[PDB]
Amino acid sequence: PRYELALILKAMQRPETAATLKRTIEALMDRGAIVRDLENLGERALPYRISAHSQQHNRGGYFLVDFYAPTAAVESMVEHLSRDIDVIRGNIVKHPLTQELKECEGIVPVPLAEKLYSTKKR
Amino acid sequence: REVLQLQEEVKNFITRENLEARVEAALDSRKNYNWAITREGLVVRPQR
Amino acid sequence: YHEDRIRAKFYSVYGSGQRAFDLFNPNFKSTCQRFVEKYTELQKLGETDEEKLFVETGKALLAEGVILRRVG
Amino acid sequence: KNVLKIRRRKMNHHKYRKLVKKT
Amino acid sequence: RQFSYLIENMARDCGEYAHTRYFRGGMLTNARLLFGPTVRLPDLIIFLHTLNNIFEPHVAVRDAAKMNIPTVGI
Amino acid sequence: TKFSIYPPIPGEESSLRWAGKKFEEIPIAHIKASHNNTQIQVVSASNEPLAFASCGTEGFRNAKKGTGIAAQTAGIAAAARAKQKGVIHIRVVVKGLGPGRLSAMHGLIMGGLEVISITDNTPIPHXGCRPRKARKL
Amino acid sequence: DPPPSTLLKDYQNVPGIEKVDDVVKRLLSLEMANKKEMLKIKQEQFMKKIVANPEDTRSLEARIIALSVKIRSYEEHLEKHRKDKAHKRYLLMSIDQRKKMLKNLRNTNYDVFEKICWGLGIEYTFPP
Amino acid sequence: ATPSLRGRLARFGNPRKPVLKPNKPLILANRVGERRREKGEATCITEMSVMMACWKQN
Amino acid sequence: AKHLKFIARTVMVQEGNVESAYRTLNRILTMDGLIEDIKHRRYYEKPCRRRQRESYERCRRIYNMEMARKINFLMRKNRADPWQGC
Amino acid sequence: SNEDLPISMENPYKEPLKKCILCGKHVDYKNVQLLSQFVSPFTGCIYGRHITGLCGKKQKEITKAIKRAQIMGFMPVTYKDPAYLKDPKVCNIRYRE
RNA sequence: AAACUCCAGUUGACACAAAAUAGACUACGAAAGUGGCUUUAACAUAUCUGAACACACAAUAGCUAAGACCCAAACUGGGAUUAGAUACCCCACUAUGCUUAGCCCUAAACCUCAACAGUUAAAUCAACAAAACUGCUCGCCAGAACACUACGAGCCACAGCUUAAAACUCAAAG
Ligand code: FES
Ligand SMILES: [K+]
Ligand SMILES: [K+]
Ligand SMILES: [Mg+2]
Ligand SMILES: [Mg+2]
Ligand SMILES: [Mg+2]
Ligand SMILES: [Mg+2]
Ligand SMILES: [Mg+2]
Ligand SMILES: [Mg+2]
Ligand SMILES: [Mg+2]
Ligand SMILES: [Mg+2]
Ligand SMILES: [Mg+2]
Ligand SMILES: [Mg+2]
Ligand SMILES: [Mg+2]
Ligand SMILES: [Mg+2]
Ligand SMILES: [Mg+2]
Ligand SMILES: [Mg+2]
Ligand SMILES: [Mg+2]
Ligand SMILES: [Mg+2]
Repeated sequence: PRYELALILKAMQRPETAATLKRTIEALMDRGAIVRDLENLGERALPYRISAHSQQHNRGGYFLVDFYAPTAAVESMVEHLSRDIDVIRGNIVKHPLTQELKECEGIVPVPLAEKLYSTKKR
Repeated sequence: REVLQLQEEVKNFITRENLEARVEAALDSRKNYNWAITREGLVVRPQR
Repeated sequence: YHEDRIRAKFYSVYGSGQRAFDLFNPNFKSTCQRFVEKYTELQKLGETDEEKLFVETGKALLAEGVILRRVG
Repeated sequence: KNVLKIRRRKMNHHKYRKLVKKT
Repeated sequence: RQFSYLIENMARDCGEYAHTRYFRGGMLTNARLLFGPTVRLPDLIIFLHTLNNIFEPHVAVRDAAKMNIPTVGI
Repeated sequence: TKFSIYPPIPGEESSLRWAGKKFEEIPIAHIKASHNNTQIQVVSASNEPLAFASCGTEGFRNAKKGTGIAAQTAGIAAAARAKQKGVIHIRVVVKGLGPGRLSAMHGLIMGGLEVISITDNTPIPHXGCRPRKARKL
Repeated sequence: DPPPSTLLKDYQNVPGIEKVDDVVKRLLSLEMANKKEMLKIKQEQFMKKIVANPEDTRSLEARIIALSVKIRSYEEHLEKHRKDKAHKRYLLMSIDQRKKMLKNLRNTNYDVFEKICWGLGIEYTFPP
Repeated sequence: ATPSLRGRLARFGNPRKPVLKPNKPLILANRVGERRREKGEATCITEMSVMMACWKQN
Repeated sequence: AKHLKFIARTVMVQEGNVESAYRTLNRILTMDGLIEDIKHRRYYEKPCRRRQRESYERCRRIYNMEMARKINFLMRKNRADPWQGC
Repeated sequence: SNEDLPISMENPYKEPLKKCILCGKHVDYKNVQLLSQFVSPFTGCIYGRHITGLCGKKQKEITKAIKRAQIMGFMPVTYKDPAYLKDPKVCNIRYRE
């Protein structure tokens, strides 16, 4: 089914970032994934210092890969991303747009619970 | 209707032929998912 | 009552009338009551659309000199 | 409720485990 | 207590009796001790308000029934 | 400008200066307020030790270290040694809820140092090591 | 199991899906779906083969077929997850519920009961 | 808003396990608690320590 | 350890008013639950004892919040006696 | 008979059900700006529904999104990102009084 | 007091341990249980009832084998207290809590309130507790103590578990 790879990349120059992005997309395709879109969220300071592959990273390039892969591909891709030294953090989730929000009428008021205790005179 | 919609989207899907071109286009572009909500329930998109 | 549907719509569109309700007078008619009466009179004419009938009711009151300031 | 019924059983069981250990 | 003055006047005007004050325990069921052995109890009790000041039935409603006195009540 | 309780962000540009020094350059006074002792170390903004004083180093022994007056005495001692090395403004970082949590800062002020900010850094595990068993008192 | 290229049960009968792009076909195939989608096709195949009316799912026969597909899925899960006690309970309960269904079917309709046993390869054993 | 009491207590209708186990019935009393005296604290500790400190010096 | 220092639980002193700053900081930690959490973390509270306390603290909130709602509802009637003498 | 007798209707004056500010809006873990609005500026603690004012469904969604964003390298844990300190206040909590 | 000073504070690197806030929510599961994040698989039954033993599960403790070491900690040692202190307080450190593979099958395993269906009418109803009842079915109980015992039998259990009496004694126990 449809997935989303939130790939935080190392702070590199454009040629190395392009090579890393292509390499990662090629790995997805090799595992049977139909890559749909690639989004650049920009390079920003990490929320906290992340130590990956014996390197301390304070900045990273946030990218998103929208793709369709078979369920078995996910585990294999996770293993590939772990071995890539240019990837700071990589997570695969079920694509959020596939999940449909149920229509909400609004907040229904709940009345005070009654008849909790008998009406005997204490 | 869903098959028809899907048949149109697949035209824009990344392929090995266009992979390099799509990677360069992504590097140039910027996508923002951040927006704020007011007390009135109105979305305040970012101004940047 | 059947007219409560009219009163609810009127109160939503225009709000509480500027004229203050005098509950001491048994025959006191409010702006909303006047609207209900005109609305009912136009229902006897044979208008079948509430929205059209509601619009026509307001126009008749405006012609009679009633002040109808909508919430907007 | 008080625990007087439990207390009788508590002493019986303790003495039993002590007797079994000894013998 | 908003109508204690009104009710006490109405009773005096029609030549009857009013009890708008705190109802002491035993006014009806222990009257012969409180008032005297030859005291005559009311023949009718009209409750203009049947609830006391804690929103519970006025004690005299129960006591009137004990003494077999008919009661009118709003 | 309205006073901002929020500290100036190191990256952004701020106009707030203390003796011509930015918030990121003010020396730090690390206070460890334990249940039985208070330890104060004044370090520079580059982590160079400048002064150290505890209730133990001021001559209080056993239960007398776990008192406000003992922590206040340590604060004054640390300020004196820090003021000799050129410290005026300090960023206080207190750790722990001991008896000398507030008294230690009063001592630092009584010693001639100016506190520009107070940070609480008491360690709170988010789930961590299981603490010692409850006491039967 | 059904081939992975098999189209999903929902999209198998939409007109013109035989002529869509190959990418669209595999996106709508079993390969790109979860395990539950393949189970639906399994049930469909059994319903058509054994049941007189595939559309009727409330018959005692359709319920047996549906339960047998579930039973097989639990056995496959338990093969990978041997110490999953929750699923082991679900399998044994499901087996006991199919035995009760089969007993009722044997008592009511023997001719159809025999066809269920043949198609689903179920051997009816009498309780101890 | 007051937290809900629907399904919180162990009752015949309630199928789930009890969320709450009040040791007293959850019923408002006709009284409130009495005013509590403040815990006494030693005063003028700082001023005493300045005078005593000077005594040591002099 | 990993996060940037001097951002969390940091309060700036206004006009050298350290007392007001400490009271503010202490109020922020109390409202968030850090002060009360630290005190409970000194000794390990066993699961059964933690469940018994949460149940107690929850029943106390419900009762205290309902008593307060009645006090504010009846405070209107603290007026002077209008029918004095009746 | 008589036409003035009350008739049976659903309350016409009944007001519409209230809605939380986030009702009908997708909550995303990538939308860190929105998520930051529901955490404490000083400690980063997630605010309860009594403070945030969200409905039970949206309170759960916000919580799960924060926890996800915080561990995936999108959101800080121990404090609120200073960049989002000037966003609209939507939480009923006062720290200075 | 002992202990520690190969100690303590700042900073950096840094788990086979445990999972603040959310949670004032009351959800999931047959129960036991389940509250960090992601993904995969996945939550029986179109009438109901239906096992101390058949079948499958079952907190914590414990057993067997192989690993892990932050912290906690039976036992043990030291310090203190005390008439004594085999405890309560302080310190140190084991088994054990963790993982893998097999056992063991117990709990105030109690929300001490069985499953399913239905009712709020009347005498509501000993007391207290969490108002009083109807239909139907299975399970269980008939003074206290002996007795979570003896014997027999079964069990990977061998200081064990399950089932479970009698004699003598009492006029109470509850
Ligand atoms: S009230 Fe609609 S989702 Fe919150
Ligand atoms: K956690
Ligand atoms: K219990
Ligand atoms: Mg005995
Ligand atoms: Mg009790
Ligand atoms: Mg010594
Ligand atoms: Mg909590
Ligand atoms: Mg059954
Ligand atoms: Mg039996
Ligand atoms: Mg077990
Ligand atoms: Mg073990
Ligand atoms: Mg230890
Ligand atoms: Mg060990
Ligand atoms: Mg339990
Ligand atoms: Mg029981
Ligand atoms: Mg049963
Ligand atoms: Mg036992
Ligand atoms: Mg035995
Ligand atoms: Mg034997």
